[PDB]
Amino acid sequence: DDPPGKGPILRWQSRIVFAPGGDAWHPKNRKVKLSVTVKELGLSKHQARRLRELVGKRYDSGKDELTITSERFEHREENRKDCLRTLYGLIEEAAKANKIAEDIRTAYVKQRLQANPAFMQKLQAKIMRSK
Amino acid sequence: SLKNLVTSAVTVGVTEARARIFGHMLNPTGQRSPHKILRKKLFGDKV
Amino acid sequence: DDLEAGRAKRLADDEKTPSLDVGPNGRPLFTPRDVTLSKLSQKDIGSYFNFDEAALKAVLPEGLASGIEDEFKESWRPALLVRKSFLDLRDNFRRIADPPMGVKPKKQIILDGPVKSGKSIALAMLVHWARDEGWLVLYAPKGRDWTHGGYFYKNQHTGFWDTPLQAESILKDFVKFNEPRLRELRCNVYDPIVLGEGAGVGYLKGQETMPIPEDSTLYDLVQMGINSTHAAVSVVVRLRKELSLVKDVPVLIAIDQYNNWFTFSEFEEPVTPRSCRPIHARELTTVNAFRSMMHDDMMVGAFSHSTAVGKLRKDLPDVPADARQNFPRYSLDEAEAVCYYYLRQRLVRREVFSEENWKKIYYLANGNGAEMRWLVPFMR
Amino acid sequence: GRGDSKTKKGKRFKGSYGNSRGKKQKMIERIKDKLELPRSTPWPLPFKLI
Amino acid sequence: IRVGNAEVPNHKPLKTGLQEVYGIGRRKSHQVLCGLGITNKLARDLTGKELIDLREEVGMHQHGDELRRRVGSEIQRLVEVDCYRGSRHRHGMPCRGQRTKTNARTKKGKRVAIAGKKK
Amino acid sequence: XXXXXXXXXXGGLDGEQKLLIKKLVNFRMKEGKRTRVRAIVYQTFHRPARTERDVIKLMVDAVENIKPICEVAKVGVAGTIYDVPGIVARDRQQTLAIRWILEAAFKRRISYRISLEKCSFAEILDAYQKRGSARRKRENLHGLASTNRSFAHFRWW
Amino acid sequence: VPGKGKFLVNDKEFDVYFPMLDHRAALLRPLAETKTLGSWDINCTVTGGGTTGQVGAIQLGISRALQNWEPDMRTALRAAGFLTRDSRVVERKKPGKAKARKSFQWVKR
Amino acid sequence: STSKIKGTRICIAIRSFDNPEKEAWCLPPHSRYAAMPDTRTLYTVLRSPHVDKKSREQFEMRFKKRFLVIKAQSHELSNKLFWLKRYRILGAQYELQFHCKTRLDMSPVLGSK
Amino acid sequence: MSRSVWKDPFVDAFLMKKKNAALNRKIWSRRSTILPEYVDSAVRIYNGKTHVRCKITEGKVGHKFGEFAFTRKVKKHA
RNA sequence: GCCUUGUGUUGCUCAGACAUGCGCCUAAGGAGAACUCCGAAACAAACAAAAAGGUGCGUGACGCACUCACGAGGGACUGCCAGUGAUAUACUGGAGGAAGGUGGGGAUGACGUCAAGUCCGCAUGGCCCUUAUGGGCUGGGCCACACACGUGCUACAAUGGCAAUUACAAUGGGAAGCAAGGCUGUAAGGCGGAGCGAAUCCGGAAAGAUUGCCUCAGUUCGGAUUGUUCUCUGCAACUCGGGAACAUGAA
Ligand SMILES: Nc1ncnc2c1ncn2[C@@H]1O[C@H](COP(=O)(O)OP(=O)(O)OP(=O)(O)O)[C@@H](O)[C@H]1O
Ligand SMILES: [K+]
Ligand SMILES: [Mg+2]
Ligand SMILES: [Mg+2]
Ligand SMILES: [Mg+2]
Ligand SMILES: [Mg+2]
Ligand SMILES: [Mg+2]
Ligand SMILES: [Mg+2]
Ligand SMILES: [Mg+2]
Ligand SMILES: [Mg+2]
Ligand SMILES: [Mg+2]
Ligand SMILES: [Mg+2]
Ligand SMILES: [Mg+2]
Ligand SMILES: [Mg+2]
Ligand SMILES: [Mg+2]
Ligand SMILES: [Mg+2]
Ligand SMILES: [Mg+2]
Ligand SMILES: [Mg+2]
Ligand SMILES: [Mg+2]
Repeated sequence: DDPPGKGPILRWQSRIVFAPGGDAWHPKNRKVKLSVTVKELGLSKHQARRLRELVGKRYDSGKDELTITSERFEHREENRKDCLRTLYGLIEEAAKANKIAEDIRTAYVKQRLQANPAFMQKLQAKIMRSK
Repeated sequence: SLKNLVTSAVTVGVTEARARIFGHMLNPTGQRSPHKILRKKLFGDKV
Repeated sequence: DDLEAGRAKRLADDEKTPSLDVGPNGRPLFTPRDVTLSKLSQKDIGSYFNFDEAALKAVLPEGLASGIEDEFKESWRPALLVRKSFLDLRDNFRRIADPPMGVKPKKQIILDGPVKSGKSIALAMLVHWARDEGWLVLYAPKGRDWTHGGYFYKNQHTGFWDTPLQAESILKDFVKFNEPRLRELRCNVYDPIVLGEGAGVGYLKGQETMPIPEDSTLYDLVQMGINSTHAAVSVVVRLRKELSLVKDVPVLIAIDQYNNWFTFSEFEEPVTPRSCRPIHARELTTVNAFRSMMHDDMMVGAFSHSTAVGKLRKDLPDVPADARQNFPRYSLDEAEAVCYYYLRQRLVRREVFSEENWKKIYYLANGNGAEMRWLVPFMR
Repeated sequence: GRGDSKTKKGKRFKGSYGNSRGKKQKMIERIKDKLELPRSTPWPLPFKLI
Repeated sequence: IRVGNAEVPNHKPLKTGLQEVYGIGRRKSHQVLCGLGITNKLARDLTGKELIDLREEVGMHQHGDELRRRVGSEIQRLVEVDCYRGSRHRHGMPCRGQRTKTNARTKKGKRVAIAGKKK
Repeated sequence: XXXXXXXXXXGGLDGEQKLLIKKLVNFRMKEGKRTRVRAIVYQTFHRPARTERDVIKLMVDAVENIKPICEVAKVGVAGTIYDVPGIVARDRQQTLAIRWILEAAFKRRISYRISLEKCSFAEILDAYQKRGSARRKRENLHGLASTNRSFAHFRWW
Repeated sequence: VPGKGKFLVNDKEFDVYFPMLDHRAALLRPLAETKTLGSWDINCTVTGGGTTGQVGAIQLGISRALQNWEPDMRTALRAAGFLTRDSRVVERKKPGKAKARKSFQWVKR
Repeated sequence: STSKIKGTRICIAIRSFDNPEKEAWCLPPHSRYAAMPDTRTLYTVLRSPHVDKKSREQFEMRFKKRFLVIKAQSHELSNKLFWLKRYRILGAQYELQFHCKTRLDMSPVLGSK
Repeated sequence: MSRSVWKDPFVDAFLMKKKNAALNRKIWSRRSTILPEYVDSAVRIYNGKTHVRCKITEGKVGHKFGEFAFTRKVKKHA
């Protein structure tokens, strides 16, 4: 059964090694993984394509699973926070694709409207009236 | 067509943004760099 | 070498009496002599079409296929099996040629299938039928020769590569049979032929373009390409261009070993003073003229697995997506007919033949023609 | 010639690579150039090889 | 034919015949023939245009008696500077760290120098 | 049964013929490489298989023509070497005949420099007609056996 | 499965998987011994080993499946020995020796 | 059912030199049980302190692993962790794997949609 | 860059700070490269037992110091 | 090596079914007669999902039938039949079975002999050295070379050498680490890092088969020796390291 409240659901993985002898530090301690479903974020298709390009192989298509793993920090909570910051940065950068889509669509539309004898006379008359 | 332009211009600018998000080191010209020898542990104490 | 004397003696004695020409369930083994290839019926499936060797060489002067020659040297008789797969292909191209007064026929057909199933023999029988219909048939029995052997020079205008020896052998094999029709036909473009580098003799000095006369025929063009080694490549390209504008007779282009044009060629180009780079088959001029199936003409391209071409894509470039056809292996009745044919041709002994014996050989060879042919003398 | 260091057998005996033997990159580049693909196509190929 | 400074046999194929030139081996022959645009042909079937192209293509590499003279001159300058390698070259000893206790017979000679007259 | 799986599936052979085929394949195999010699043996069988006949019965006849019945052995009595004759068993006859066939075929291969299938079929066909190098080897062995027939009763086996 | 003659090895045709005629002959021998050629549709998945090892494994599997289909052909298959698992495997290498049984060259004097 | 437990759970990986099944009483209660392949490491030493090259003795080191699955809901994970921190398994080292799910806050990124 | 070798040649530290005037003395550093600023000078190179006297010329530039001071005596058997 | 029984994730998931994700190649505009129509457009688009057809790579749900992994067991004992024999011990054949007579292989090594080997692994009785036979650094040597012997590697080729295509393993190793994809260099190399402390992630098995070249040559056999140009590890490759490129081509 899923968590409380509402929103997209994350999945965490974390390790604790219980070594004997009174020395506690083990290299497997500091690795944290987080998994998310891409389609639950509700991004647009172009935003999803930019996300996939920005991600590479951390995205698995059969499950729609985006998994981020952090080992670069010395403590488990630090790697967890790094994973969440990376997820927020990925969503923020992936959302930008709509503006580029709108800009190049308007560029194509305006290229189509420049080469038209019907529209150019009306545009020139309207800019001649106001000079 | 419009389809190839819309499918190709949305994936641009990712090269520096990915390095900024993930903290990677970017070397576009492939010179010899000390990053590969500073990314390894300090095995002095162990010894 | 008196081994074959007894077999030849008994074979010469066996033609004196016609009660031995019986096949599976006693049906007569061969076609009636009054039947030609254009009038083959459903009821002829499972029989053997007799030929003449000199007449077959006359109809196909470009060279007999390796499968046909291998079957002939071991059966000792110019005969071929009539199958359903050839009949349906013939009906396809007859429907394409002239519609009769739910099966949409296809203009461009690629023959893929299991190794040693008879694609070369089927394409050769189709070319024989079309030339009996008197069409304009361009037959390439060895597509490996177009990319292997000879000189290679870079074209200074297009960037592609010129192969003059193969460019003149294509024209020679075309006009060895298609001379009297090319005397009739006329060219539809009169632009000058731009000259190219010759086969080891370099660029012609003084002559840059050969002008086309007003009353020039396709025969005049091809004879110009044969006689001048500085013009063969451009004449081959031009000939490909006028093969699509002819309206008098139907035109068919049949290529064997069609898969060799989708891989590397023999030639290599130096791209660095300490390195070399291989050249794809698409970068040849004579391959580039003929490879694309994006047109309106009747093209057949039969792959070959005997040549070690390797793996290709399922969606090949510059061809329609539905152009690929499967050429199936032998079935039970085809194997029964070929086993009784080898019994008639005395490739096996009369005292060891049985239903179980030929079924065992067929099930081992999995319907492979060459493996069945090589296995059946060991039938005991 | 397993002792000839300029041949593929000799390079395999020495446990090294060169023009004669070549790494996995050479097979990948050659198979990309064979099937008419851009060199930036990710390996393995997203097609069906028949 | 007289290409470089050596005789190329007329009856042999060109790829194996061109290796007769000093300074041309198995791979430079392939590079030269690929530069000329020729796969392989007999050396007596060569046209004069291909002969002058072959001469100008072979002339792009150091080859022949000048290469022999260069190699001899630098072996001589090592002796004249008299480093360790020059001393080994003058004494006819192996100069690339190889053992001389048992197995230096290519630089030294046959075991016809025999016995050594005592145990 | 591992040798000649094709001729075992297309069955109808006895133990003696199976043994003959296995021996003819395996005697010249080096370094465990069976494919080339099995292809050579199959095509040598196929050369008269396309022209009627029973090629395996031809092989049985050819080997029977070169089986030797008596051989010699070197026995030391009081310091001098004698050459004692003895009787050859049924397996050793077969092995000696097939070894002589393959030896003569390979010497003919070196002498004429032609295809090995041609050499093997040439020697087997000539051995079918009671002549050849293998038959001369058999008669030479019988000559050495019949020259020293007085020195039997020196036999130890 | 009872069928018409299909035979698949790892989703490929067996003519493709075993291009040698002798491997196919060894694979079709158990069917030809119990006289059931042309009655079966066989799908197998093979792995490990080399080529003759894979052929032997598929042959033993076919023989055991035939016996499971109908147990009265056991007397047919046991004479050809298609139900005996071959126990011969690669013997280990012993220390002080070059191979399993080959020793180093001995020096006496 | 016998399908895989996917959700909020604990997984214990136990590594040992001996079989953990020898002393089964010290294992925690669990829903599922499975075993991994054993791993061996080979040592070959000379027997003599001097030249007896052909006489060797061969020792090995063998590693064994076992995998335990515990189903647990979200409220009792912090209750179970206190006891799981204090276990005593005989001749073993254990590995605590935690599978839990939280939710995503969308408010500071919803402006970019 | 027009450099053919990406790495500097090796010269020892007591040469790197004095250069030429540390070049008329006994040296023990056989592993130092002969620099083009070292020409026309006399050194005594240690060979394990003695100091071989060597005058640096044009022909020794680029080699090592120890290439010209031999360690093993050339032997003549009886 | 064969068969039961229990446990099934990082392993298996065959057939027969249910649902799904992602990427491609086409051509495709809303409303009242069986959503069709007769309604709107100027110009090609397929846009917030939905809307067609060929496809490629997968995943989940159900399972763990099957392979495999692990724990515990079974099974082979001359047990049964016939003969030879001295009714014993045995020997020779057969049946059944996965396996037949010690089923294959390993581990296991008696009393003592060689005054066998080790005081330079270690511990030790006796003698000996003590501004030295003790301790430190740099440099050299253990890599020398008229010769002799031992152990190995590569070959003298056609049952072969080379190029292109195409198949099939097991044991192991990985944090001072293994490093997918991609860029750069003819190449060894260089940049950068998807995953992994590892049934989870990480390294084209070769002989083999198909096609072609070579045609008995001191050779397209064989790669010693040598020159030039570089590269990796390291404070440092002269004596004295590994590797690459091109050339030289002994016996
Ligand atoms: N209709 C037929 N009549 C006689 N023989 C046939 C026929 N079909 C196939 N065969 C036999 O099959 C053998 C191989 O035929 P073919 O050379 O056409 O193979 P393929 O299908 O072209 O495949 P590939 O070109 O890859 O070998 C021939 O030797 C021939 O004996
Ligand atoms: K030395
Ligand atoms: Mg063909
Ligand atoms: Mg060689
Ligand atoms: Mg590259
Ligand atoms: Mg790579
Ligand atoms: Mg083992
Ligand atoms: Mg079970
Ligand atoms: Mg028994
Ligand atoms: Mg015991
Ligand atoms: Mg003593
Ligand atoms: Mg001592
Ligand atoms: Mg030894
Ligand atoms: Mg990483
Ligand atoms: Mg491990
Ligand atoms: Mg091979
Ligand atoms: Mg071959
Ligand atoms: Mg040579
Ligand atoms: Mg160096």
